[PDB]
Formats: sequence, C-alpha cells, structure tokens
Amino acid sequence: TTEEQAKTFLEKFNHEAEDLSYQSSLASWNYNTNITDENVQKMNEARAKWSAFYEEQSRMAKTYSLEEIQNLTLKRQLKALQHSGTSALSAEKSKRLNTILNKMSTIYSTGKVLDPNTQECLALEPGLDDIMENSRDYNRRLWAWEGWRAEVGKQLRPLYEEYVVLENEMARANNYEDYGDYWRGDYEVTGAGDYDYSRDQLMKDVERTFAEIKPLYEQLHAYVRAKLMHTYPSYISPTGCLPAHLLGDMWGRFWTNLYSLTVPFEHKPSIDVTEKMENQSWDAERIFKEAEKFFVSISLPYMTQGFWDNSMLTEPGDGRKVVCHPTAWDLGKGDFRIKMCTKVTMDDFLTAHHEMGHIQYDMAYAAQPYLLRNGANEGFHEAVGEIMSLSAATPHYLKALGLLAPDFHEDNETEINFLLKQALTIVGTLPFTYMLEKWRWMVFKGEIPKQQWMEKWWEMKREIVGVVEPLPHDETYCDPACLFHVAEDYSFIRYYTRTIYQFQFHEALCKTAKHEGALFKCDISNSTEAGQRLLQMLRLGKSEPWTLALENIVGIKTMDVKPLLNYFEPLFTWLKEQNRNSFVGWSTEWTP
Amino acid sequence: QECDFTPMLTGTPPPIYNFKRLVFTNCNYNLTKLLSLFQVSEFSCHQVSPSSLATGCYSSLTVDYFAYSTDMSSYLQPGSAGEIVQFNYKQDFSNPTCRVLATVPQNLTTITKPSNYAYLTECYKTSAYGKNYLYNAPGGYTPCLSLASRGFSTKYQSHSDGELTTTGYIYPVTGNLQMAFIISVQYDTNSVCP
Ligand SMILES: *[C@@H]1O[C@H](CO[C@@H]2O[C@@H](C)[C@@H](O)[C@@H](O)[C@@H]2O)[C@@H](O[C@@H]2O[C@H](CO)[C@@H](O[C@@H]3O[C@H](CO)[C@@H](O)[C@H](O)[C@@H]3O)[C@H](O)[C@H]2NC(C)=O)[C@H](O)[C@H]1NC(C)=O
Ligand SMILES: *[C@@H]1O[C@H](CO[C@@H]2O[C@@H](C)[C@@H](O)[C@@H](O)[C@@H]2O)[C@@H](O[C@@H]2O[C@H](CO)[C@@H](O[C@@H]3O[C@H](CO)[C@@H](O)[C@H](O)[C@@H]3O)[C@H](O)[C@H]2NC(C)=O)[C@H](O)[C@H]1NC(C)=O
Ligand SMILES: *[C@@H]1O[C@H](CO)[C@@H](O[C@@H]2O[C@H](CO)[C@@H](O)[C@H](O)[C@H]2NC(C)=O)[C@H](O)[C@H]1NC(C)=O
Ligand SMILES: *[C@@H]1O[C@H](CO)[C@@H](O)[C@H](O)[C@H]1NC(C)=O
Ligand SMILES: *[C@@H]1O[C@H](CO)[C@@H](O)[C@H](O)[C@H]1NC(C)=O
Ligand SMILES: *[C@@H]1O[C@H](CO)[C@@H](O)[C@H](O)[C@H]1NC(C)=O
Ligand SMILES: [Zn+2]
Repeated sequence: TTEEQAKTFLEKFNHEAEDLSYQSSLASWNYNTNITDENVQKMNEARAKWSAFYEEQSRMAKTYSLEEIQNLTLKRQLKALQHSGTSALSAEKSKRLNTILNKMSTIYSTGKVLDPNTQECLALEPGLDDIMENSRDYNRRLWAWEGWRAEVGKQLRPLYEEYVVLENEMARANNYEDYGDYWRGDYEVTGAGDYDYSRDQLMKDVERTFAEIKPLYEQLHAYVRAKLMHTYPSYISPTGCLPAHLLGDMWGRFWTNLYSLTVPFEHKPSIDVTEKMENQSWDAERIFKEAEKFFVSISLPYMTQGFWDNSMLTEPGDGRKVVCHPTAWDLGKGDFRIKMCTKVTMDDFLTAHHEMGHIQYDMAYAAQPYLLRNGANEGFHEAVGEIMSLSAATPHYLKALGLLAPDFHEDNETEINFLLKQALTIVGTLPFTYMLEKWRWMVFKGEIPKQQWMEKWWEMKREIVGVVEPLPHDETYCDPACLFHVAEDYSFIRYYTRTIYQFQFHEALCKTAKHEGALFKCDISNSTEAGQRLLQMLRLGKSEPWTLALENIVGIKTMDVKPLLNYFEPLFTWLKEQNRNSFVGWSTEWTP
Repeated sequence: QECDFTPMLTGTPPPIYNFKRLVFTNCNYNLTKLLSLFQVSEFSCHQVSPSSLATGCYSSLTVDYFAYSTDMSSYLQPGSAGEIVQFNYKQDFSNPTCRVLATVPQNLTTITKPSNYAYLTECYKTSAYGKNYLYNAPGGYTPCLSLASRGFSTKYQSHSDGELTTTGYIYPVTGNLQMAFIISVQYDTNSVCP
C-alpha cells in the first residue's frame, strides 16, 4: 500500500543523501580550517547542491499521507521530510523575511557606540564586552549598558515588529497556533502511549521546575546583593532588586564575572593544575590522550586513527587562518574530527573532555538513518558534554593523573568556593533563560500587544529575576533584541532543559558507580556499569521518543530538578547560615 | 621437504581487507631464517610462546600476511574493537596464534612497495531503517571484498552495487614498508616439523 511505497522512497533517500551530506560537510571543514576565497566558493557550491537535493526530496515526500503509515520509524522520517517551514509562505513574503533577518544580523554585528571622551567607536566585541566584564566604575558601566541599548535596539524595534508578523504567518501556514508553538514542537511526542508529551506540557513542566528552583536562587541573590553593597555603597537598596548594569556582562545572562567580588574565602586559592602541566611538559596531544583514556576506562570505544591524523588539535603556524571556536564534527561515513586551538591549561583540559564526549555521542548512533542521527531532543547533546567536564574537574580524578600531590588535603572552604563559583554560572542563568523565553512565547502568542512590549519586559525582570533597570525605557526601545539569540532567531529554552538534564544524568550515573558521599565529589572513572548505562541511551539517537531515552538512563520519564538541588545542598546550607542577618527576597517598587 | 616462503617475499603485500593466506603441510619450517630477514618490532603469542612456536610438530601451518603500519598496532589487539577488527581482519583464537609486526629492510628488493596503506571503515546493507553492518567472522574475509576490489583514490570513498556499500580510507607509505604476519598452527601430526 502506501507504506511499501514510502519504504521504497526512504530507502532511495537514505542511499542518495550520504554522499551529498558528506561532501557539504567536508567543504565546510576545509573552509573553517583554511580560510581562502576558493574554499568559500567550494563550500557554497556544496551547500547549494545539498539544498537542491533536499528541496526536491521534500517535495516528493509531501505526497505520502502520514495517517496511513503504521511503522513509527518511517513515520518520523516522513514527518521530518514533510516540513515546509518558510517555503509555506509566498515568494514575496519569504524574500521579505530573509531580508529582515539579514538586516537584523548585520545591525547586531556592526553596531557601534561613540565614546564622547576619547572620540573612539566601540563595538560590542571586544569594546563594550571588556567594560561590562571587568569595570567596577558605576558610571562607565551605565554608559556602556545604556549606549548599547539606545544605539542598536532602537534600530531593531521596527524590524522585529515585522519579523513577528511574518513568523506567525509562517507558523500558521504549517498548522501551528503560533511561532512559539512551532518552536515547542521540538519536545512533542505522539502515538507512543504513556510516553506521549504535548507542547503545552513543556510550559507546565518549565513552570513547575522553576517554582522549585526559586528558594536556592533567592539565597544566592541575597548573598550577591550583600557582597555588592560593599563595592557600590549608596547605589544598592538592601531590600530591592539589583541594578541591571552591575551583573558582570552586557545582559546579566551569567553571574560568573562577579566571582572576584563574591568569593566566600579569598585567602584560600582554587585548584589549578596548569603550573603542574607546564612543569611536566604536557602538550595538546597528551591532553586528548588523557581524555581518550578516561572514556576507555568506562568501557567506551577508542578514537579512530582518522581522528588522530585529520583533527586540528593545535593552532597551525604555517600561515593558515582558522576559527578557534572548539567544535566536534561528524562528517559522515566514519569521519569524526575535532577543531580546537588547544593551550596547556586546565580549562583546555576540561574542554577536551567535553568535546570528546560530543564525539562519543556522535559515534554511538552512527547506525541510525540519516534523519534520526541526533540527540533525543535539543538538550541531550550538551548535557552529555557537560557531565564529562563535571567528572574531570574533581580532585580524585586529578590525583589519579598525578596532577595533584598524593597527600593533597581537601578543606571545606575550598569546596564552598568551588560550589559558589559553580552556582554563579549554573543557578544564576536559569531565571534569565526562563524569563526571556516566557516573554517571547507571550509575544508570539499575542498576550502582549506591541504597545506594552517594554512595559512587560521590565515588570517580569523585576518579579522573576530580581533585576531593575537603571533608566526607564519606553516603546521606542527593544531590549530583548539586543541579545544575540533573539536577533538571530534562535530558540532559548534549550539552555534551561539541558541544565535540568545534566544533573539528572550525573546523579543517575554516580549511583550506578556506587559513589559514597556528596554528589559534587563524584567521579565515574573506572566504572564500566555506568558506561554501559550511558551507552544504552546514547545508541538510540532520535529513533525513540525522548521520554523513553530519559527513562532508559535515569529510570523516570519526566524532568526533575531535585538532583540539581542535591548537587548544591552544602552551598544551600552555608548560604542560609550566611544570610541570617540579611533580608531574603526583593521588592518590585524600589528603583535606582 | 623444505618449506617455501618465497611467494611471500616476492611482489607487493596486499591491503589488510585483502590479506594473503599461505597454508603449509608436510614441511620442514626454518622459522628463524624467515624472521631474520625483517626488523621485528612486535611478537605476541596466544596459547604458545615465541620459543615454543619455533619448536614442535604441527599438522598445518597457516600464515596470513598484509601491509600494516606499526603505529596502528593498538587496533589489532585481542579484545580490541573498532573498524579494523569489524570490517578488515578478525584474529581467530581457537588455536595457538602469534602476531608479528615487522619492518622491511632496504636490503629486500623483491618486496615492492604499495602506493598507500588502506583499510575499510564500514561495510553494510542499506535500508529504510538504518545501516545493517556486516562483520567479519574469525579468520574470514569481508563480504564487501568484491566492492573494495574496485580501488580507492581518496579518503572516505564509497562503492555501492545497490544492496551493499563499502567505504575506504588510504594514506601514503613513507619510509620502509611495514608488514603484519599472523601465524596459526593446527594439530597426521608430524607433517610440519622443525
Ligand atoms: C583506574 O584504575 C587504574 C587501574 O587500577 C588497577 O586495577 C584495578 C582493578 C585495581 O586493582 C587498582 O588497585 C589497580 O591499580 C588506576 O591506575 C593505577 O593506579 C594505581 C594507583 O594506586 C597505580 O599503582 C601505582 O603504580 C606504580 C607503578 O606504575 C607504583 O610506583 C606505585 O607504588 C603504585 O602501585 C597503578 O600502577 C595504576 N595502573 C595503571 C595500569 O596505570 C587508575 O588510577 C584508576 N583511575 C582513577 C581515576 O581512579
Ligand atoms: C568546615 O568544617 C569545620 C569543622 O566542622 C567539622 O568538620 C566538618 C567536615 C563536619 O563534619 C562538621 O560537623 C564538623 O564539626 C566547620 O567549623 C565548625 O562549624 C560548626 C558550625 O557548623 C561549629 O559549631 C559551633 O560551635 C560552637 C562552640 O565552639 C557553638 O557556639 C555553636 O553553636 C556551634 O555548635 C564548630 O565549632 C566549628 N568547628 C571548629 C573546629 O571551629 C566550618 O564551619 C566548616 N566551614 C565551611 C565553610 O563549611
Ligand atoms: C589552503 O587553501 C589553499 C588555497 O585555497 C590551498 O592551496 C591550493 O593547494 C592545491 C593543492 O591541491 C593547489 O593545487 C592549488 O593551486 C592551491 N591554491 C592556491 C590558491 O594556492 C592550500 O593547499 C590549503 N592548505 C591546506 C593545508 O590544505
Ligand atoms: C518497524 O519495522 C522495523 C523493521 O521492519 C521493526 O524493527 C520495528 O519494530 C517496526 N516498528 C513499528 C512501530 O512497527
Ligand atoms: C633456521 O634458520 C637459521 C637462520 O637464521 C639457521 O641458523 C638455523 O640453523 C635454521 N634451523 C635449522 C636448519 O634447523
Ligand atoms: C643487509 O642487512 C644487514 C643486517 O644488518 C646489514 O648488515 C647489511 O649491510 C645489509 N645490506 C646492505 C647491502 O647494506
Ligand atoms: Zn559543546
């Protein structure tokens, strides 16, 4: 019937897609490690060929009816192939949407603010970022924070208004309620019984987990406010929100750069093995050999010989221009590579472990059909990458490698410093991510008319994040669009769920490893049972619903935030003891 | 009945997925003379010893040889996995065996050098439900051998006949040629004696 013809069609598609995808990936790799005009031309040609093939195959796939297909693997492949996207719009509307997207990207990339004192124009990178990351001058930070939003966001406001309308039209053309519902379609599971998951369930689950996250974040917020009152007397209310321009970066997405102002025990130095690595004459190859040994110790496979002779592990010195962003590449047909400009530092050590975890995930699901070769959903890959870095940083793993002395002493003040630094990065970014995505969902849905976009932006900031703007902004501003992911049309909730997944995976493996003690001291090295448990989920790829894969690794099919609170419990106790003579919480009435 | 190892010393050694197999019976093997012609770098035996291999009688003596870089010796180990064992060569441990990795000295001129070292990275049947990988049996050949006989001129190159797909990897030969020998003994019982 229809299923047999669809099976024939999918066999043909799978046979023909391999070579084209591989050639496009190889051209992209050759451009990225060797920047020349001819390489750009070759990369563009390969991408054009792949795009033409994929468009023709999607057009052919749309003729088959999903309701007639019984097998779920074929149904998933056909549903992936039958999505039109912007092609559901008319040609004029699609051209207008592309023009708007390119204009917003260019405005973000080339925006500049003119410093009155020195007659110098600063771009966001590196000019304004250096001020927000390192300045302790209230006025200089205020100048940068206000100038970026006045110079760039006011240009993006009308473009973003047009972009919202066009994307809603696109989403309704593909049988979605709106563009946010379209984005939330990533987590949707249908026709699987107890494993089904709707698009509204995602919003319900996010709200439920954030309500549980709130008390720890309030303790952290009070501690940070009390610390910052020493650096900025007369600028910070003891019972109010934090001013938005004193949070360590341009948006307050991370609180990391505040560590030097908030370290609980300044006299105790952190663990850093860089000097020990320099004393023993390490190089990048040895770092990656150690990462490979770590993965072998938990019964994962070795790297391939092609991985060793085709990767770019150090920055070349032969006159080639490269990009030094660490990436893991799955080109296809057994070709796995890593691009990284490795230095001899502890951070590069952790990054090597993280990227080799990406490679291991890519290798596990290599037998799946092409359209199903990815993580279970958009948050799985990065969580898998993060747990390896969690294991690699513990003193146990470093003492086993000889990077610490055998008689190394672990005092609890060093541990509290480490936990506070982890919290500044992990706990502090969750309310930001949640608030941003909630605002975008309400804008796409239409619950916020454009006459109140900014009004609802700062009302939510004060009430969910405890952050207050230093200057009031009317509807000529577009503050959310001054962030990269908003201006480049990227969904943001992946950064939330990934966090929830991370500590769910870690705690599940540490129990399989029979770890005794606190969760933040867990190292899963030399535990083959934990490796097998991880491989059970990794081999699935995207051929099963993500709830089934989650139940495979952790034993339940739902997102839970209790493992995260279990990771930070000693810090939670210390914080509640430190804030005993401080106000916990904020008011939404005080303003700078 | 002197044993003749001459065909192994003549010609070009093949790639690993197309390894050469020589069976000897009713022979008198001068193993030391054979091994003295190469600069031996690795000699690992299973169920036997290197000294015990060069002594005693066997019913049959099998030698599987191919061109193989010694720097890949880790992928040719008992219990090791990966593409080499899966798609190119699986060592059969149902009998005493010995794996020898050696280097060809510039003295020997009858052994001509291949252009590249080569191996297969995958061998599978295609379908709508993914790849059905085909694995080597212990001591057997790959089912993608006929496809791989076409040849490979670039890294990660595929040959398909419609129901079978194979992908190959090549890299140039630099310096002296390196080879791998797999020696197996099966054991009337005094056909092959020292
Ligand atoms: C993962 O496990 C390896 C191997 O562990 C070894 O086998 C296990 C089944 C247990 O029986 C272990 O006790 C056993 O060591 C660990 O590597 C090993 O570390 C130990 C540290 O005690 C090393 O012992 C030292 O060896 C040197 C000689 O090289 C002597 O100078 C020392 O006095 C001391 O005995 C041992 O050599 C080493 N083994 C190998 C093969 O490297 C590894 O540390 C562990 N990883 C983690 C993160 O815990
Ligand atoms: C680091 O740890 C020390 C030592 O605490 C001891 O070791 C820990 C690993 C745990 O097992 C503890 O149970 C164990 O005692 C901590 O110092 C200790 O703090 C406690 C408070 O939690 C102090 O108890 C107080 O003692 C006085 C009497 O002197 C009473 O007035 C108080 O009501 C209260 O009972 C304890 O005295 C103190 N110990 C010492 C030797 O000073 C330390 O707080 C901890 N630091 C961090 C940052 O976690
Ligand atoms: C980096 O790119 C340049 C040019 O894009 C490469 O130079 C080419 O090398 C090929 C060798 O196959 C020559 O035939 C071409 O004539 C060269 N082109 C130019 C413009 O010089 C160069 O080889 C690349 N580098 C690496 C390491 O691959
Ligand atoms: C789909 O078919 C494959 C192979 O025929 C089988 O393994 C799988 O269980 C089937 N799935 C469903 C949902 O019918
Ligand atoms: C085996 O060959 C070696 C050459 O190295 C020779 O010395 C030895 O006598 C031979 N063994 C015999 C003839 O039994
Ligand atoms: C042959 O190899 C032997 C073994 O070392 C060496 O002595 C001899 O010089 C080589 N032959 C030539 C012609 O160099
Ligand atoms: Zn990553």
